[PDB]
Formats: sequence, C-alpha cells, structure tokens
Amino acid sequence: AGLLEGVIKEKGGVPVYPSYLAGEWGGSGQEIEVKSPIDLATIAKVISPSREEVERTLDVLFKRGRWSARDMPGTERLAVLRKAADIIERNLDVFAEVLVMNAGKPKSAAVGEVKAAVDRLRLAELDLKKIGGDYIPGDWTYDTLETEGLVRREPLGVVAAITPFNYPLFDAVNKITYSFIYGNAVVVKPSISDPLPAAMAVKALLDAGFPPDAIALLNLPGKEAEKIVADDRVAAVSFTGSTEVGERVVKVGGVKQYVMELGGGDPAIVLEDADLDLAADKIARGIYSYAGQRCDAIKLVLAERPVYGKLVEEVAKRLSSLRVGDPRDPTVDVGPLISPSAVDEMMAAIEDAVEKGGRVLAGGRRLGPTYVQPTFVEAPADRVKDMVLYKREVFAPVALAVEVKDLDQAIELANGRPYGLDAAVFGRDVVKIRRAVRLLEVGAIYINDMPRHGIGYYPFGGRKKSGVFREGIGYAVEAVTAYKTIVFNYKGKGVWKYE
Amino acid sequence: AGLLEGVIKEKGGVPVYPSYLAGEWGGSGQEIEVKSPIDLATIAKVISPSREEVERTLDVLFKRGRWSARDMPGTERLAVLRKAADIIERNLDVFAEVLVMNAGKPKSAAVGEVKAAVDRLRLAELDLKKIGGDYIPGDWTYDTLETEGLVRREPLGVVAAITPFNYPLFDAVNKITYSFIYGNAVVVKPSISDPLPAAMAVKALLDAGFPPDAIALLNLPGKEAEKIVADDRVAAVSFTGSTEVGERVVKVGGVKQYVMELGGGDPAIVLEDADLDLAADKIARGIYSYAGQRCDAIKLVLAERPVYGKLVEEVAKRLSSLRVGDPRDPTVDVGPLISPSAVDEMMAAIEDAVEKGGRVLAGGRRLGPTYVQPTFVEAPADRVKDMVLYKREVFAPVALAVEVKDLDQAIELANGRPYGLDAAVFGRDVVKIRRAVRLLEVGAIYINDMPRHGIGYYPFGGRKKSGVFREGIGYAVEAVTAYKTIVFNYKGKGVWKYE
Amino acid sequence: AGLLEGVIKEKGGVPVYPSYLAGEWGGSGQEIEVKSPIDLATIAKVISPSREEVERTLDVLFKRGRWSARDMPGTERLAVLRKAADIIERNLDVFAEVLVMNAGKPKSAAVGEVKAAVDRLRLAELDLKKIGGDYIPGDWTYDTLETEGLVRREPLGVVAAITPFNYPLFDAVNKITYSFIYGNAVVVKPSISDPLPAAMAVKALLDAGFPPDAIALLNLPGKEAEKIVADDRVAAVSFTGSTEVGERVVKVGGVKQYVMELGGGDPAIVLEDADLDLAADKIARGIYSYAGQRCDAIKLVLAERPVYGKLVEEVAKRLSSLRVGDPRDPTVDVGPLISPSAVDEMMAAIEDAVEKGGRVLAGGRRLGPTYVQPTFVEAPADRVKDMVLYKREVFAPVALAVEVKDLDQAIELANGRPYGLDAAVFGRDVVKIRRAVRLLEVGAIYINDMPRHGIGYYPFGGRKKSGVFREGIGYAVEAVTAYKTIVFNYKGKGVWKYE
Amino acid sequence: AGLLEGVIKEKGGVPVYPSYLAGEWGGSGQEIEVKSPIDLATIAKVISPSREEVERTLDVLFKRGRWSARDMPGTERLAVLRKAADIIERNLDVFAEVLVMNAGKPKSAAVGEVKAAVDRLRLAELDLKKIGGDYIPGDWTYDTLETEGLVRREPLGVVAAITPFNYPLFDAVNKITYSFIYGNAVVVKPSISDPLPAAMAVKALLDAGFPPDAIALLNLPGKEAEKIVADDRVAAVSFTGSTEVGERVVKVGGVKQYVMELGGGDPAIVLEDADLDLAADKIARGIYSYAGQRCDAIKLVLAERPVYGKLVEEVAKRLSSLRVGDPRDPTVDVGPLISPSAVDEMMAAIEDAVEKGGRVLAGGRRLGPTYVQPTFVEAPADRVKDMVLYKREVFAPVALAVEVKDLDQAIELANGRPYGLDAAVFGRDVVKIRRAVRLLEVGAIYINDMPRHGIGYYPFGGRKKSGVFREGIGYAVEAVTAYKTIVFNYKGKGVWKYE
Ligand SMILES: NC(=O)c1ccc[n+]([C@@H]2O[C@H](COP(=O)([O-])OP(=O)(O)OC[C@H]3O[C@@H](n4cnc5c(N)ncnc54)[C@H](O)[C@@H]3O)[C@@H](O)[C@H]2O)c1
Ligand code: NA
Ligand code: NA
Ligand code: NA
Ligand code: NA
Repeated sequence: AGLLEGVIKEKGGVPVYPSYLAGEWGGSGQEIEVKSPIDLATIAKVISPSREEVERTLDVLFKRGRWSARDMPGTERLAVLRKAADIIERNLDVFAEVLVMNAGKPKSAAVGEVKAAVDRLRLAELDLKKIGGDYIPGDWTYDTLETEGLVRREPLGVVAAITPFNYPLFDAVNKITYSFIYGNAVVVKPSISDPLPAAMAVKALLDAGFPPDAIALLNLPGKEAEKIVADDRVAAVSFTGSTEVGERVVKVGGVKQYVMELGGGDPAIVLEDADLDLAADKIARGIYSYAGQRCDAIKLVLAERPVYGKLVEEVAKRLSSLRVGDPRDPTVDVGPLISPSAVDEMMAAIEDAVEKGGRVLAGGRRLGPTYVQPTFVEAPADRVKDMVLYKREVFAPVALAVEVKDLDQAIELANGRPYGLDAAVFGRDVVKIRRAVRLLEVGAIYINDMPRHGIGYYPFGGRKKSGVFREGIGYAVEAVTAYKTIVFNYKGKGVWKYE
Repeated sequence: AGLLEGVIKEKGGVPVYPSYLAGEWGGSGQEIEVKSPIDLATIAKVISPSREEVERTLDVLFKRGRWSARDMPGTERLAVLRKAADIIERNLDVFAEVLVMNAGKPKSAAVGEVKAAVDRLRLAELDLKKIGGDYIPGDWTYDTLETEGLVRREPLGVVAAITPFNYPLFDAVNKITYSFIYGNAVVVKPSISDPLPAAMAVKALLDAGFPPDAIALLNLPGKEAEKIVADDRVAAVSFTGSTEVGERVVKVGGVKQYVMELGGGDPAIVLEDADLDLAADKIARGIYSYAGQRCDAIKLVLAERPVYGKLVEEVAKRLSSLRVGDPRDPTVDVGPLISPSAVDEMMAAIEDAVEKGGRVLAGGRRLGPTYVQPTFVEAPADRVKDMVLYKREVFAPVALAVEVKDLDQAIELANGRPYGLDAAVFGRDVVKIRRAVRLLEVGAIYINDMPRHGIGYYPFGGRKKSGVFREGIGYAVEAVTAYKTIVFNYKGKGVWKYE
Repeated sequence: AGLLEGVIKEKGGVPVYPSYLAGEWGGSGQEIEVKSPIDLATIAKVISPSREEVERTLDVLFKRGRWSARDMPGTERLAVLRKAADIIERNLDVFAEVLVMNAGKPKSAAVGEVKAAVDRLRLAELDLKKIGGDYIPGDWTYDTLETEGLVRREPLGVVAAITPFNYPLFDAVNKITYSFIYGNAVVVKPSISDPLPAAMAVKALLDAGFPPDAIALLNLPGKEAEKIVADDRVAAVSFTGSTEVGERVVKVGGVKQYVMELGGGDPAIVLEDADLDLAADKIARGIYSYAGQRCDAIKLVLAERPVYGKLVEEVAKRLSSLRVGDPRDPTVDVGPLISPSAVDEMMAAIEDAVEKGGRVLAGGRRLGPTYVQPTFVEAPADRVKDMVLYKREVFAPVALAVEVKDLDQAIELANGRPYGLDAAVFGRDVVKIRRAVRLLEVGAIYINDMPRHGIGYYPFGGRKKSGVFREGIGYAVEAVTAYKTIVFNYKGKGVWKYE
Repeated sequence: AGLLEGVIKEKGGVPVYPSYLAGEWGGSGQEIEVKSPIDLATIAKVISPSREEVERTLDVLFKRGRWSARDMPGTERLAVLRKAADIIERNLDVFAEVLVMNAGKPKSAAVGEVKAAVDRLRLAELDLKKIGGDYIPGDWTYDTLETEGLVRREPLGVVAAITPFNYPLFDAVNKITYSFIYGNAVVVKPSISDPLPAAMAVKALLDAGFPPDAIALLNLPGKEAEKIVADDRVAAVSFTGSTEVGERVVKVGGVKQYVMELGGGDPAIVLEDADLDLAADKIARGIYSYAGQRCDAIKLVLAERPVYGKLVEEVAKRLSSLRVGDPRDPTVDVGPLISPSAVDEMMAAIEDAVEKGGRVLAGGRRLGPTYVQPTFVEAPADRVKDMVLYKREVFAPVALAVEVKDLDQAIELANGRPYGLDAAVFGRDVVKIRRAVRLLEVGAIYINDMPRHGIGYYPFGGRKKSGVFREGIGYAVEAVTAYKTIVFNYKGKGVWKYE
C-alpha cells in the first residue's frame, strides 16, 4: 500500500517484505512466514539477507553510512525526522491496522503506539538538552596550570538496534531516532515475529530523506543476528528484550557500548493512605494492558493490611469485567498473547501458584490457543517467594496479590524478585514515599500511577536482572555517543601570568 | 614497615603479603612469588585467597559492604579519603621505594605516581561536580501534563577494579576513589606482577577509616579473577589493561556496567608551523617515559616534509643521550622493562621493521634480559602499515618516525592503527588543528604537549580497540552509578490548572 | 492589510496603529506620527495609551496575564510560537516592506530580519536546554545530613521588553519569545521611531493563540515608558538600547531582574597571519551593514604592521565601491540613517578625527539629510584615543583604522574604548588567539568572522559600558526566571541510616 | 589580641580598629564608636577612611587587585581559603566572644556562626560545580553551520560586598569567599553597628595569603558607602540588608550586576497531618532564635482548624519558658536586640495588633531598653492583614498566629505579605505539599523544618520585596562572574563536509 508500493513483492498470495540493505530493498536468504496471533494465520513473509548480504551491508554502513549520517548537519537530520513523522501520521490507520494484525494489539493500543512514534520523531529537538560539551579550566590543579580542556560528544559510528516483539513500531523508531540524531548510522533487527511495522517505519524515514546508506533493516531470526552484534564495525548495541538473550548478546559482542533494557515485571505497593479508586484503576490497567505483554506490566501487588481487602476486591471486579477477543473490535479490552506457547506458560504458572497456597481472585480461564483471561492470584507472604509467578517474569496478563504488615515488608517483597525495572507506589505520606524511593532497587519509581515508559520523556531502564543504562529523551546520548577530550597546552606561552 | 606492621608475615626470608578479605587480612590459597624487574629476584610473596575465601568475600561485600559504604555519608567518605592521603604522603619514600623495586620505575617517576595518588585522594570533592540529579518539569508534552520527574544517581553496589602492572599504585587508588565516593563497595584485583603498592594503599585507606567490610584486595592471578567478574554480586567492572583481556572480561561478565581502558599506543603529529624544540622534547619524553610502559606512550611520529628532518634529528639526539640502568640512581633516565619477555618482543618488532624497509635512528641495542635502549625507527609511509610496530602496541620504549606530505596523510596514518586512545598534535594553525581534532578517532587529543592522563583532571578513554567509556574526575560517575527516576503524578490533583 | 485588517484605523489619509492593551487594541492618548528615513515623510501614526490605560493594562497583566501565560502548558506555548512563525512567514513580503519603509533597511537586510524572527520562534524548543532544575543530595555536609533540596525555575511574572530602533522586529520577537516560553506575561515598548513591525508581530502572536491578557504593546515615547519600568508589578526589564538610557532605566526601576544590552561599537583585530581576503570582506561588511546601525558594527580596525597596508587598502576599495540610495532597490547596498541628527553627528565626528591627525581613506561625503557614504578614517595610534570616533559610539557607517606594532598594542587599544560588547579577531596562530580571547574585555569574541549576534544561537551581551547579563537561546532563562528552592527534612525519619 | 596584634590602636582606653585600604590597615576619617547591645557601652572605635582614601582604595582594587586575584590560580585561592579557615578555627573563642559582645548573640549562636564561617571557607571547592563552561556545536541551525562556540565564566572585577548587622561574621566571609573563588577583588562594607568580626575575618584572610591589594574593608556609615556603589570600577554589588536600603543601592549604582537579599519575615504553615511536636519545636525556634533578628525568622504561623489549638498552645509554652538576659550565660536563650529603637518598634507593633483584635498568647513584656520577651500574638484571619506585624517585618522576636479553614486560605494569607524570602510547611500529604510548593511565592520552601539558610548549601534568596537573585554554594557564581562567548568560524575551511 502507498508507502511500501514498489517494495512489497506480491507473490504466492501473501505479501513478501524484503530487508533493506543500506541502499536498496532486497534479500536472497531464506523467506520466513509472519503470523498473526489473532488467528495463527500467515499474513506475510519477510526475506532475510544471506551471509554475504549481511557482510556487504555492514561494510556499506561502516564505510559510507557513518559519514552520510554524520555529515548531514543536525538541522537537516531534524527535518528528516519531522518529515518522517508527517508521513507516519498520515498513514496512521495503515500503521495501526498492521499493529493490530501482526501483534494482536487492541485498536486503541495500536493507535497509541503509532502516535507515540510520531511524537518521538517530532520531539527529536528536545534530545539536544544533553548534546552540548564541557569547557574545563585548568588552574584548579598545579599540574594543569596554563592548560585547559574541551569535552565534546561524538557519534560512535554504527549502532545495532535490536528490538522486541511487544513494541514493534515504537522501539524501532525510538532507537533509530536517538541513534541518528547524534550522527550515527543504524542497523535495525526487529523480532522476526512482527517485523512489518519496522519495515514500514524505515520506508517512511527513507522517503523523508534519511541518508540511504546510513540505515539497514535486517529480517534475521534471533541467532543469525549474532553475526552483527559480534562485528567490530558495530560500535554500540541498543538491545531491548529478555534477560537471557541480553546476556548472550554481550557475551558475543565483547567490548562495546551497550544499553540493555531487559524488562521483568513491576511490583506495585499500596500504602494505607492511598486513594484506593485511583490505585485499583491504575493497577488493573497495569496488569492487563496489551495482555500483560509490557516490560512495565504490574506482576505483584503489595497492600498494607487495612486497604488490602478493598483494594484487591476492586481490582478483581475491574479485571473480570473485561472483554477478551479479536483486537479489531474497538469494544474488546484484551486481545491475544503472541504465541500459544506464552499462554501455556501462564497456565502452568497459575497452577504452580495454586499448588503453593495461592487462590485465583479473577480470571484463570484459557479461552483458546492464544487467548486467556487476565488473572489475579492471591498469595500468602510466607509462600509467595517460591512461586514461579514471583521468581520469574510470566509475560502474560497475570499478577499476584500479597497482603503485608507494613512498608518494610512491602519493600522487602518487592525487592525479592530478580528484576528491577520499575515499581509503583500509591500513597500520600512524604516520609513513607521517600523511604520507598530510596530502598526500592529499580530504575524508576512511579508515585500514584501505573508504570508507563511512554516515549521516554523521563529516562528509564533496569537494575539487577533488568539490565543496564537508560533510554530517554536526552539521556540516550550516553549510549550512542563517545566523549572526545581536547587538551590545549599554553604553558609558558603568556596567556596566563601564573594562573 | 610501619603501615603493614602486623600484616606482613616475615616467613622464610621473604615478606609474605596476605590478601584483604573484607574484614581481615589473610588468605589460604597458593602463595605466589613477586619479582623485581631490576634483578629478576624474588622480593616478596602474596597469598591468594582460596575459592571459598573469594566466595565469602563477595558475600560480605554484597550483603554488608554495599550498605557500609552507602550508609557512610559523603561528608565522612571525604574525610576518609583526605586522611588516607595524609598517610600515604607521610609514607611517601616507602611507597616510592616499593614502586622502584617492584615495578622498576625510575625514582622521579615513582615519586610522581605516589603524589598523583595523594592528589587524587585529596581532590575527591571535585568529583561532586557531576553528582547532582535532574528535576524534569512535565508540561512540555501533553501526555506528561501535571506530572514531573526527579533523576538521581545511586551507587551500583559492588565494583570490581582490575588494574594493570604499569600504574600499580595510582590505578588502584583512582578506581577505589571514584567507586567509594559515590557509595559503592570495591573489590581490587591488582596485577599479580606488582601487587605490593595496592596492598599498601588499601592498608592506608583502612587505617583512615574506610568501612572494613566495603573493600577487598584479592591477589589472584589473571584467569582466577574471572570468578569475580562473572559473579552477579559484582555490578560493575572498571578494567584497565590490554585489549585481549578486556574482551575476555566482558565475555565472562555478561550484562554489567563497564569502563574499559584498553590502551594501545599514541601517534604524534607535527605540523610545519610547530615549535620544533617543544615538540622534539615532548615527543622524546612520550617515547621513553617509564621505558614506554605507558598506555599513552608515543609509538608513531608523523611529521610534515619541511620539519621532518630537524624534528627526527633532535628526537634522535635526545633519545640516544639517555642513561639506562638500575632505577634507584636519581641519575638514570630509563629503568628495566617488566619482564624479559617484553624485551624479546621489542627486539623482534624492531627487526620486523628493518626487514620491511625501516632504519633505526636511535637505540636498538638490548642491554640485558630486562634492559634496552629507547629506539626510534624511521619508516617510509608506503611500507609502515605492515610493520608490527604500527599494527600492534609493543609495550616498550620504541616508536616509528614517518615523513608525510600533509595533514590529510598524517591523519590517515594515525587512524590506520587499530587503537584510538590519545593522539598529540604540535602546530599553531587553528584550522589545521580543528581539522585534526575532528578527524582523529581517539578518546583524547593533546595540542602542543605529549599525551599524559595525569590524575584524570580531564577525562580520558578509548575509541576503537582502545576500549569504551571514560575515567576522570567527575566523569567516572557514569561508570559506577545508575540513575534512578522518580515520576510523580498529580493529574487532576489541582497543583496545576491545565499546565 | 490582511494581518492588521480590523486593527488599523484608516483616518486622515495615514494609517493609525493603536496600542494593544492586554485584551483589546485601542488607546486614547496622544497620537504620534511615524516617519520613514527614506524621505522624512509621515507613513503612519500610532496611538499611545493614556495614564489610566497604562495603569489598567499593568493591572490586567499582573492579575490575569501572569496566570494565563503560566497556566498555558509549555507544550501549548510552543504551538503558539510555531503558529506565529507560520503567519509571519507567509506575510514575509509585507513584514519586509514595512521594515524597508519604516526603518530604511535595505531589502536583503529586511528579509533577513524577518527570517531571523521566524527561526527564533520555531527554535523555541532549543530554549529548553536550560529549563530543567537541580536535585541536591544533602549528605555532603554534616549540617544537611538526612536533608535534600530541589531547585527549579519559575517565571518572574511580568517582563517589560524595551526595544531599540535598529532591530524593530527581531528584538521584539526575541524578547517576547524567551519571556513567554518560561511562563511570563510581557509588556512590549518599541522605539516610537519604528513601532510598526512590533505591532504586526504582536498581532501575529495573538492570531496564533497567545493568551490575550498576557501581552501588551504600548506605543509610548521614551520618558513616558518610565512609568512602566518603575512599577512594582513589573518583575523584570529586558532592555536593549543605549548606555545612557539603560542607566536611567535601572535608576528608575530599582531592585528588579535586568538584562541590559547597551551596545557600543566593536573593534576588529587582524593578525599578520590572517587571510586578508576573508578579513577585508568581513570587516567592510561589519562597517557598513544597515549603514552601521548595528550594536555589533565594527568601529575600529587594528592591524599589525605587515598586513596593515594591504588590509586597509582592500577595505577602502570595498567600501567606496558601494551603492547608496533608496533601500527598495535590490541593487542598493546602503540605505539612509534613521534621522538627519544621526548624520550630523557622524560628520562632526569625522571632522574631529581629521583635526586630530586622521585621514579619510574612503567615503566622507554626506549625500543628503539622511544619506551618507560609509567612511573609513585612518589614524595614528598616538592620537586615536582622544578622537570622538574612538571614545564614543557614532551610530553610523564609520570606522577608524589604526596600525599597531603587535598583539599587545592591539589588545590595549581595543580595550581603551569604554564599551565591551564584541570584538573580532582574524588570524590563525592558536596562542595569539588564546591570548586575545583572555584579555579582550567583551561579552563575545568572533574568530575569523565579523561580529553577528544572529538569533542568539550563541549567547551575547556586554561588559563595561555595554551592559550586563546575556540573551541567547537557553541563556535568556536567567533573565526572566527566578529559582525556587525546596528543602525536604527527613532528619531521624529513617530514610537514611546516618547518611 | 594575637590576630589583630599590630593593627588595633589601643588609644584612650578603647581599642581603635582601622579600615583596611587594599595594602595597609589605616584610615584618617572620622572615628566612630561601636557599642554593645548588652549594656549600651562603647567597646571599641573604628576608623573610617577619608574621601581620598576611598578613592585611592578603589583605584588600587581596580588597577591591581583585579589582576592579583585573577592571576592567583584557583588551586592557590583554595589554599588561601583553607588556611584562613584554620586560623579562624583556632581563634574560635576569640571570634565568638566578639560576636557575643558586639552583636549580643547568645554563646551557642555565636559559636555556630563562627563554625559556619569556617565550613564555608573549607567547602570553597564545592563552588566549582558551577564553574565549567559550555561547548556549543553549530550544526543545529543553517546560519551557524561550520561554526561553534565556547562559553566560559570570567570574573567581573571588583565586587562590593555590603553586609547587615545580624550575621556580621558569616555574611562577610560568604561574600568574600564566592567573590574571590571566581577571581574577583572585593570591597567589604560591614554594618558600622558591629564591624569588628569582619575586621577579624579580613585579617585572618590576609594572614592566610589573600592578595593584599585585592581586598578592602571600609568602616563607613551607610550613606557614605553610596560613593562606592556608584563607582564605575565596582562591577558588582552583593547586598544583604533591608528592602529600603536595597532600593537606594540600585538607584545609586545604576547598571551593574546585583544580588539583593532583602529579607522580610517568613510564614510557617501547619497542615492537619503534621507532627505537632516537630512543628511546635521548630516554629518556637524560628520565632526566637537570635531574638528574631534573622531574615529567615518565622513571623506568621498559619494552622488548619484541627491542629491550631494544640499547636499554638505548645508554641506558647515553649516561648514563655525561655530565659532572657546577658548572652554570655550559656544558660540564657535570648539576648538583647541590637538597639533600643528596635524594641520600641516591636512594642508599638504588638500594641497595634491588640488594638486590632489581636491577643497576646506568650510574652509581650519589655525587660529593658534592649531586652524583651519573645511574643506570640494570636489574630483573627479577618483582621490580620491590616496589622503592622503582618504588613511589615518587625525585626524582633514576635510572630502572629492565625487559624485557617484550609490550605488555600493559608497560602493566600502567607502570600499577602509584601515579602517572599522563605516559607515553611509542616505536613505529610504529598499533594497538599506539592500545591503549597507551587503557589507560595518565595525563594525557598522548607518542608518539615524551620527556615535556615545555613552556609547556603541550598541556594536562597527572595521574591517580591525580598530581593532578586541567589546566594549559595555554586549558584553565587551568577552574581560575580560574566559569561564570555567565543565563536569560531570554519565556514568553507574543510573541517566539516556540509555539517
Ligand atoms: N535576605 C537575606 O538573606 C537577609 C539576610 C540577613 C539580613 N537581612 C535583612 O537585613 C535587615 C537587617 O540588617 P540591617 O538592619 O543592618 O539592615 P540595613 O538595610 O540597614 O543594612 C544595610 C547595610 O547597608 C549599609 N547601608 C545603609 N544605608 C546605605 C546606603 N544608603 N547606601 C549604601 N549602603 C548602605 C549599612 O551600613 C549596612 O551595612 C533585615 O531587614 C533583614 O531581614 C536579609
Ligand atoms: Na567484540
Ligand atoms: Na553475567
Ligand atoms: Na522599584
Ligand atoms: Na552607575
């Protein structure tokens, strides 16, 4: 359609999407089927590049793309991004439909993601708040007298952006945006599960003027991407995905600059003075949004004795009164999970919790190979820590509810999971809140709201098993830029007179 | 002596230095002999910890040290560091003698290093220029209206500091200083080649009040240290050493925060308008200081046609008029190289250059198993790139001299090595200098001076094979600290009236 | 026309422009004739407000405008500014024609100013690089332990923007932009000499959505404006104009936040190694642009012995080969000066220089009541300091040329004027340049270019008689914003455990 | 004694303190008697300088001191300040005794001030967090392409520090410290009421190595100081004192850089959820400390209906159980007010409140010409606004207590005074606190503590009648430093390739 007009190869009934090889759309490696979780049907195919095409693409990115991106002044890069935003925006419905179909995303969620992608592109100028360099006077030390330094940021070169299946459009646009804005060339490697949105975004950027040899989109399955991560021409790896793959990526990449957003779930804590209506609403939402397939989804709810009853009651009502089905209905609240495998795991995990003293408070019923009801499992503090739902991230709409004596116990249980992405705290007392802020070991804490990374207006990232470094408007500069120091020596040259 | 009074075990004629196990000096693993490069004699032994002692130490650092360091307010950490500086300073001669003996460092160089270590400790307060956090208003986006965020730094926890043999005292004090100042516990792992200075520095810090369970000094040989790097309780690895080991470290560590200073040599460029007296002096020095065993040692000299003759002549005179011998003589200029193996490599490399069209302009003579003359090898631009001296870092006092047509050719040859730590440029024209600053792919550029990292008053670090990230007063905060974001939600709470 | 359709009162043959009274266009004070310097003819009239209307307007700005501006979120303020930019841009020719007619600005200069105004409005988002606040941890002092502070910027309230005649459009848009972007209401008071462009800009902002009660445009002659400056409801005064008026403004205003851009001329220094073609061109331009009616116009040229001859020769050729006349001709280079009075002063000053040993090298001829030739007067170093052209700012296209022995003498003569706005330095030696940078007492130094403030991409402002504080994208935040500190006390509350 | 050994002229029974004239202690103007508020007796005399000595001193400061301060590298300035701290510290008792005697300060308060002065001097290195400059890339605008700028701070030159009577030692050391640390020369003008401590501090700095011609201490009565403020050689005026004098200072000084800390009192608000024990204690203290002669003293207490009774009861008990008398007794809590005149005003003001419906809840009794009891006057919200105690700052230990319906009314009453220095808020609800933070128009807000500027670890300053700009460690740099911009032009020079 319009955008991918001459790109998509209509062959054998299903549209065939090629990879973009830093100059031309193409590919001559195995073709791979892309399915919809809505009906397990094949909706398209993508052409992966061969080994020689990967090698040739990296060579173009390194030898030419680095310079095309860097030698395009920032004023023009910004124009490129603002124009790409316009193109995506006018093709909004088309972008959204693919998200609904390829990712099983409910209509309102698909529309929200496209819009986040557009805003991210349009606010590229706010990323400049952290682009200026430093001027360091030398007279504060005897050894540096009559000396001085300039510290400025420089693009690293080629950034490999590896994206997860759950934000197939936004994650790719976000990484491309902060990488390009600072002068880098970029290699995008989307989940082979739903690579269509990224293909569309990359086409819009190319139409907008993005230097043709400074970007690549390689539809490669997981382990074939290792080839890219391990290459010396790739100076940085921005990876968003699971902990286990993140580990593999670093061990394969070796010394390089990395940003690792490794998810895991998020705990929510409700203090006795919390507005329970606000909390119940925000928590229910954090649990089921996009069928819990959000890195920042609430997986554990801790509530102090006096509000626990009401709170868990309201959240249960809110969850069971939800409509599950095909994501196309603007009436549906929850669509399918990405694969039948994901549902299998959620069910096995719910059973595990029950066998260990847990009781289902809402949901619990599987509705098909990829459909399930958002579940809320109550569990006694003394047994919760051994439950699979606590010890692991079950990427589905399921959370545990645990009653706690006080803030200290809530903090301890929240910190007991191996992850540390975000945490949410509902309450009003400034002291209790300040204590929780200090002691919760996570990259971000949301006071009186559900965790929501949005477009990264506020930086976010993990602690512990949730990764390292941050993404965010401005802050992402640390991940795809290197400092360059220039020290000038004027010793005895008469600039200063002993100072 | 005084400092390590009850610590050193005088047994079997040679002093035996134990490891510090986050509470008590000890160790029950193999004992290892420490030799002096001055005479290849055994001057001490160090006790490495057993597997159980490594495990127990990490456990203490993680469970107790994190909190002892963090729960000691900054005002007190600063007092600890200022007191440790006083102790090292009054034991200056003793610290220097060990450097001379254990590292083969010339007296003036040993004294300089001790003093750099003292200054680094005393200037810990300048590290606070980058400790403050950010306050982000939320009204610049519609989605964040009536919201706002705080971004503050937090210690990561346990930092593993792995140090090289050539700055055995300073590197250990530098890493301990920037790690502790931000609230982290630290595990120090010095080169097993010359671990004595670090043992002494750690003792001075402990005497100064450094939280006893927040530091460890493990005398472990290279590959036994892997155990520490790979442990999940180690949240950061500050590594200074060679490229090849740096790579191994990351592949073993996996996802973690890293600073990798991987050295390599540095090229020096002399423009036609350069003060040749200043240049000849600075370049000779950059070539031979500490027998070229400096990451920032000059390994390649590029000089434009019109000054090449004079320049290389003066540098040759300066180099051959140097006195080599035992580092104790305040008269000696160059002491021994750390091992006979290192000299073997320098000789093999000089031969390689000769066989490939190179001509020795100064030095070239080996004077013993660990002694050699600082060598200056001239080479034609058309053959230099294939020489071992160009393609690799030969950690010894040896550099190549290459005549070039112009700045473009100089820049191209400087960038042809696989490293990118620093570069030096001598000249006066602002345009040529600005061009070189932009195009030299290195972490730092020194205008009209030899590259010298000093105490990191100006940040430094590598590009390409020279590593990632920076160290420096203030800038090191990015390597041992993680951001924590706190987002407050006041939507509809009446703080703002639509804004 | 289009923009000021229902605003302009076509009465008595000449268009009558009313003042904008924070809600409605109007005015009932004396009417004042506005003339064109091109033909001394009346081209319009402006209605000044009466004393009661000034009082009522300030009251509206204080009681309502402060809140309308502040309570409009930044995301919307930005939209208002981007839309105002679009409106000005599509009315470009109309804006330019008024500049040509009302200010006597050459066509290319008028177009440049309109465009600068449009860019300034569109880049309002870059002003956010300095809008974030600070988060100060309290453990670095014993007295502040268990305490912490937040420092954030807040609008001051009502900013009075007083503008000069020479950048009638840009200065007004610049001040309105940085004042509004941070949440302030604004009172604009343009030169009564050429207030038409400001009236048009304010109308475009109002059409774009600028909160109607948060802005005012008062066509008041100089001393009647004092009433506004002295009012307690005006929290800040952004004044661009002459030194003498600036002084009066502060003495009338009393304690308030001020930015004073008080001009004066600028000296240019040419080192012996300078590209004389670049220098001669840039200097000629700095001397005659807009008939020298630029605060940053070059009024003194200092050139080292060896290049002096050539340099002054080339600049003289360039100046006398200029075409003076009506600014409408896209062929004319120099239009008229703002008033016959200004020309009188330039002639008297040129005579003074001649009587004191000076010799005219180019120009010197008056061509009419408001027209003159750009003049270049040579003068011996030993007598220049007593010349009116040196001691004062003669706001016309006239500069002195003085030969100097060396950089020290050039710096001394440049610093001998009572002003210190900018200075220009042409040359290539990094040491000489660095010395001049340190010792020239001015707000800004331009290396190898003529001084040009542009839209303030780089901050600018004066030293000495040239004023205080800076304007510039981002930096202007200090002039119309106040810090607010919030200190939180958690002493003994268990957040920290002695830290 | 020791410090002022050869300086003090013991003549006619009373010690005679000379002024310091930027080189030598001396003075030949009228002698002025200095009295103690403890017994109204003459305890010393100070020699004011004649008109010629003021003129000569300014000339030395301008021509020589600017350069002596600036040409002393920062590393040395820091040493000077650390040594001055040591000297003051070992003369602690002597410094304290003079404060007790000359200012009537209770012993514990006098000791606290000396210590604050010592800490301020020792933490001068923390002021460097805001000393670095900026490096601005030019490719973000088409007009600035191939251009770039450096922005760095520069000392303004001579700073005139005018200090109030209530912090005679600290204010002088604070201003001297932040002025000198950035490279400025300083003229100190203390209250002629208690100039002894400043004389002692200046002597300690001179003994510590402070450039002899870069500092001056002029014992001049109020209006004779105008001569200094109005001089063009004084580039900045740091003034701490009353509103009315501050206004005079600016009107006399004209265009200059100013910091005006103009005091006024501070309101305290107690929310219904506040810890009343903490609040009652902190508020009582804020009311009586140094007999209310603190710019940040609490002058108005607003308490919500439900806690008002208890709160005002506890504060009343705490206030009447205080011991008034000679400040020497380490038992006394409140010493005398600075002059009988000050007590007269407090009594007249208390009467005014009573006549207007107010009722005394504690104190109210005058105990002598300079002694009074700290008074707490209750007042109905409907009549408080017309009371002298509300409308003005009565510099004495007296505050009003007003019961309020809710936070909105508290905020409105707090904002009704003409001042806006600080405010205090006691409570725990994050929303109410956030609202108060936004709407209280003051320079600083203290949550759950009494307002205390301390040594300026957190910046402080006023809004409204309380002045402009801030003082504080780091932030004071904006008041005594000017930016200098250097723009480099490389257009067409081949540094960048269109970028
Ligand atoms: N805002 C703050 O941070 C702060 C701090 C401490 C004190 N204060 C305020 O200062 C006042 C108490 O001090 P004070 O009574 O000595 O007040 P003040 O205003 O009389 O002090 C003025 C200082 O300025 C000098 N001075 C007086 N007239 C002058 C003139 N015409 N020209 C130049 N200099 C002149 C005085 O000798 C004295 O040194 C109170 O109002 C208090 O709130 C404010
Ligand atoms: Na690698
Ligand atoms: Na790992
Ligand atoms: Na005033
Ligand atoms: Na003045």
